[PDB]
Amino acid sequence: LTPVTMDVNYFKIPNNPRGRAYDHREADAQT
Amino acid sequence: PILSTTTLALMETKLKGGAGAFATSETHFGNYVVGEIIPLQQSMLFNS
Amino acid sequence: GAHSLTPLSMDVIRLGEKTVIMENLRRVYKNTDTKDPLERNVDLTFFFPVGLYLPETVRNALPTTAYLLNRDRAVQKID
Amino acid sequence: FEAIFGTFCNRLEWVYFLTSGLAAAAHAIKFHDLNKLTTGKMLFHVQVPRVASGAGLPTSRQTTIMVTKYSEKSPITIPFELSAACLTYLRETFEGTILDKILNVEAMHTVLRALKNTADAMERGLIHSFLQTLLRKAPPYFVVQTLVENATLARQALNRIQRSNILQSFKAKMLATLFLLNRTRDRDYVLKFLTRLAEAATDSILDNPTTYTTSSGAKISGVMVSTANVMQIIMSLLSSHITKETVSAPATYGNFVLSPENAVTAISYHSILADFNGAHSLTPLSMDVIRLGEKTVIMENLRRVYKNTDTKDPLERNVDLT
Amino acid sequence: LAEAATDSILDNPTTYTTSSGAKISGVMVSTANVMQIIMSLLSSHITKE
Amino acid sequence: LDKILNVEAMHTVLRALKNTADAMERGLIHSFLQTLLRKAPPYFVVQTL
Amino acid sequence: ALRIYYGDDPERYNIHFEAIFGTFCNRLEWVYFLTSGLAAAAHAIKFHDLNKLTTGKMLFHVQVP
Repeated sequence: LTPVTMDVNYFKIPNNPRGRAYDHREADAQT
Repeated sequence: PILSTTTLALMETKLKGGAGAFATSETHFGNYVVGEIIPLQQSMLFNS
Repeated sequence: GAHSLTPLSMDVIRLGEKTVIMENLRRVYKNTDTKDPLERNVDLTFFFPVGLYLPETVRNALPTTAYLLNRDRAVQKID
Repeated sequence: FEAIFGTFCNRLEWVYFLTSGLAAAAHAIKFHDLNKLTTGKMLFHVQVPRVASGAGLPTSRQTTIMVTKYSEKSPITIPFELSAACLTYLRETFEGTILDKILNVEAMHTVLRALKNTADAMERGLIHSFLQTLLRKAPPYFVVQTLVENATLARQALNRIQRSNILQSFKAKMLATLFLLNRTRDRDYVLKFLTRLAEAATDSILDNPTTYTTSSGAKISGVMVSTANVMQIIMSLLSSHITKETVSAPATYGNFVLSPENAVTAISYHSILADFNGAHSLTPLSMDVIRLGEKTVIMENLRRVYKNTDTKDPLERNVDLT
Repeated sequence: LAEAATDSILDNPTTYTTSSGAKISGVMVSTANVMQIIMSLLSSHITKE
Repeated sequence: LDKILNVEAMHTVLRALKNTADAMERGLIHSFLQTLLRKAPPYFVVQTL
Repeated sequence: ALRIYYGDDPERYNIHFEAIFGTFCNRLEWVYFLTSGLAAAAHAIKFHDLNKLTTGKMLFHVQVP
């Protein structure tokens, strides 16, 4: 299950199915 | 100058797109891209 | 002595009615810790702007980020 | 005569290890027994050249570093059956009649075919073990490429972000050439990528230049093996470089030498006690050599050794992409 | 590149000759990567005399 | 055993002599390449000349 | 070889090979300057001593057609 507001920009480039590359308090430097 | 882009959509249409697109600089309504004047990026990514 | 010759083997290119010998300096500079002077290190500088304006019913959009390329070919993000 | 038919029993395609193209990456020596072979290590005294182009910098090195390389053993076996009722016809030398002679020569053909079968399957097992040992030594291409690209900036301190940039750089290098030969069909790009394969390796320590030479003065600088499909595509794709020369493989195996330093070990050990009182011959054959950026690599197809056997070729893996 | 240079003053034509009657008119050196690319790019002109 | 240590010392001094006489030639090619690099302008410079 | 490696007297001592390995010391790839391809841009001359070589100049009388 995924949100409908997630960008298609994430799906064009090869990345994880989690969305994260457990602490999500640090931001992402790749995306 | 280098390949500068505001949104990721123009990025992944200019990088997935083809060859020789690196010298074109398209301006949208509010979005804009500029390309590198010499082919430095696609001489490195295509030749590996 | 000054007018005596010997043959050997070498690879010659023919380049517009000229014959130039190509030569690879790998076999002399291999496995030694003396850096080959034929491999320099240039220092090119780039520049890139972020957040411009374009002069002149869906409006246009003003940018605030800038996405660049990478040595590892990933999309960068400067804002 | 009731009705005649025709029956025929083929003799299989023979193959020796030295006559194969794979033996241009080997230095095989026929020893006798490995009980006296104690250790896995073997010391290699290797020089390093030093260029003296600095008046202010003397190098001041001994330049005779020794290296230690450990061996690994791998036995190769085959069960070999033989009917003893035919063996009594040979080890007892029957001289009865013409029918005794016919059963004698038939038993001779039987034991000769069995001997050729086992002595030829032994060589195919030897090429299998050599290919397995060589596959357990080669990294993927992006790994050795990221090793040689990050040679000058190697580990001086613990830096996890450096290792992360390393990870993403060989990730990009891996996603560049996952299946490169399937992807493109232009000759120049696969020639450039094959040249960047050929210049990615390093030299070996001891290699005689007089063995494995072409008809001209070009020493063979490696070997390339592949399966049937890929090598057939490469043969039909780059025929401007593929030609068929006469390479100079060794005539027989090398024979081992004994060093003259155990002589002065044995005399020094006698002094403690009470009182004292082929390798340079060659043969030609036919092989197909590519010229790849002033390098000559032998292409070799392993189909003729792995055909019709139920031993899966280790060169055809099964990746699992998601 | 090759026509950009000039001749040298004293040069014996009898030395540095090929198997045919073509005098060698210079030399080119490079590293491993560039010369390997040039060798695998222009093999219609690269031969071994 | 005196002869064996003799021929081993001969191989030692011969290997050392070959090492120094061959590194001298590599240093000579290094100095010649350096002297030739200190003479060549870039291509656009001689082209604009 | 029998008296050499195994010994003089077979009684009260023997010389027993413990375990043998192989050791090899390579000789490096030799290179001379004249045999290199770079020497086609040189006019190298073996002199003896450069004490009598005074000046850095050398006059070249050259014609022009």
